[PDB]
Amino acid sequence: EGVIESNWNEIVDSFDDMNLSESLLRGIYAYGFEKPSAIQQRAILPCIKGYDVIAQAQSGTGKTATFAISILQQIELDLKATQALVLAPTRELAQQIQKVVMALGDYMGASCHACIGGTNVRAEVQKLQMEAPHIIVGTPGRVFDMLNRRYLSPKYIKMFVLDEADEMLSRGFKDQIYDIFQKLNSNTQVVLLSATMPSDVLEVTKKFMRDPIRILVKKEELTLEGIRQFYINVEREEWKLDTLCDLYETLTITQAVIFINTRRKVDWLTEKMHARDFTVSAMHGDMDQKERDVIMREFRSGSSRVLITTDLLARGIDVQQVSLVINYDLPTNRENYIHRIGRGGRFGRKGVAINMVTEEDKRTLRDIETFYNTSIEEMPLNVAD
Amino acid sequence: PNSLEAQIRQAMKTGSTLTIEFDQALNQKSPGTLNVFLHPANGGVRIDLDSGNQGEPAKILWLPWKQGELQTLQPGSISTVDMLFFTYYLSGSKVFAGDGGPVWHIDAPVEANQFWRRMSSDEWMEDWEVGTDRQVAYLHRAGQSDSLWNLSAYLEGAAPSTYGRDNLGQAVVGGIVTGRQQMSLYQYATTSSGSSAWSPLTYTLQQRKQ
Repeated sequence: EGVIESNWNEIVDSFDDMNLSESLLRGIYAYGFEKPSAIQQRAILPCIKGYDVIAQAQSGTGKTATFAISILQQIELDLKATQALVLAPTRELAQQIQKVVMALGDYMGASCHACIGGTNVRAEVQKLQMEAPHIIVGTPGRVFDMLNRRYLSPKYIKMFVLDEADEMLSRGFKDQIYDIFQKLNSNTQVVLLSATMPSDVLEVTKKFMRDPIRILVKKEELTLEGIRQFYINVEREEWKLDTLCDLYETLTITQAVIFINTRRKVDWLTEKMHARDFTVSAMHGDMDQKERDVIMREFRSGSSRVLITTDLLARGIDVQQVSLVINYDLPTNRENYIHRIGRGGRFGRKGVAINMVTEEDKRTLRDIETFYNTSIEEMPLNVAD
Repeated sequence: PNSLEAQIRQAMKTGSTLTIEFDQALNQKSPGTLNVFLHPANGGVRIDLDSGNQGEPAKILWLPWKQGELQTLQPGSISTVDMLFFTYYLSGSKVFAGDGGPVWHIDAPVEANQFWRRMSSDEWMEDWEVGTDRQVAYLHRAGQSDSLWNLSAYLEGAAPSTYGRDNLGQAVVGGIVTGRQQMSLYQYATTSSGSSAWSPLTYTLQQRKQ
């Protein structure tokens, strides 16, 4: 679990010190909450006060309760109009939010509807024409539809929540989100919750928010989960090349990536593997951007079954799939190790990496597992792709 | 002569050769409509966000690639006619398209069971009933562990389309919008041989088992 990092030092560790209406407290305690989570102690207050907030939070009942409590506290109950709009990336999530919102707002007399559609895109419209719910939660496509078709009104919307933004932008709702925002009033409060914080999510906060409150959980975005890591005792450096060629005889290898610490060795190894009859593409730091574009297309096409390169750190390798990856030269630290063999994203958590260990290497780092802080078995005499 | 935007459509339609070059930076941009700048490259077109270098402004449908995940282009983004559609290079990646549905780009190592699972939370899929069917374009690199692409368990219909050979090769997938929720997808392969010509990426009829 990373570490919490706000720009808002105020912290409230009780629901009673938050100035919530009595009826809302009843709903909160009746739902089973007793003491707020790390994210609530920091986010609920700046929301009720009306400031734009960014919260890096994993999915759960506690995260949903952050914006649910905030929204309910601002609703003007006698105003029979939609005043809050929550976007979620699926029908399922949207409906769970409605459940949570209704439960808490149960004792308040707060209405909340879920733009789902499903088997009712004609039926539910008959309910929206009858009453404007206080809170609307739906998916971006479906909500944007209801706004264009005038069954929802942006007129009294003062609170706009993007839940699981990273997801929603992966599922192609960026356009629909941008379009919905263009229909809301200028002074509209934006709350954005997302577990990851990639470039296009940051870009959203920059366009929709002003001097927002950030609550982040900085943690390594690359991991070794799923990567099977191995090492070979090579004794001395000179015997690395002979070990590499023997791996090709032992293992089945479609394509591979080989990391090297210096350029002078990338060029040395590139020609030696040419001489040993290998389709090889070489890449280093001294090259331009347009040069590397070329040697990467060769590799992505199959013209090279092997890419030998150097740690880039700033630039990630444009590699999608490979039988394995070889640390012919051990990286100097945990960060560089994780750049070379760590993968991003939640799925396809699978890989193979092999590290070559000289005796000099052992001296400078006592234990490989400890030094890089990960499991690394000695390579067996079996077969693992 | 013709804006590059048009020369590309020409290649796709007739079935000529015209390689595409993408700047890795496009992958920072979420799926959707994106303003990009085309440049004449070496016997093809380069797509980046740089206006210099004899650049021609264009507005495309864009679908990036993202390590360990699926990226989806939504059907409601598909309307402006003769608009070009592009996805990042395919080098292990699968691409699945629904007729008037979304278009998914799947990272190479994502087990079919796991991406199918993710796809099915999408409204268009939840609108696709057990026992009934839809049109589906589906490309996957040739000779890749079945568990990474084979959807026989979920779909009953013509076999998928493929690119490369022996889990080696790159493919590019483009498209042209032909109405609301409709576009004609094309493709081309790059291999040690060289770069092949454009060609249709058909949508066969698939029935849903579960």
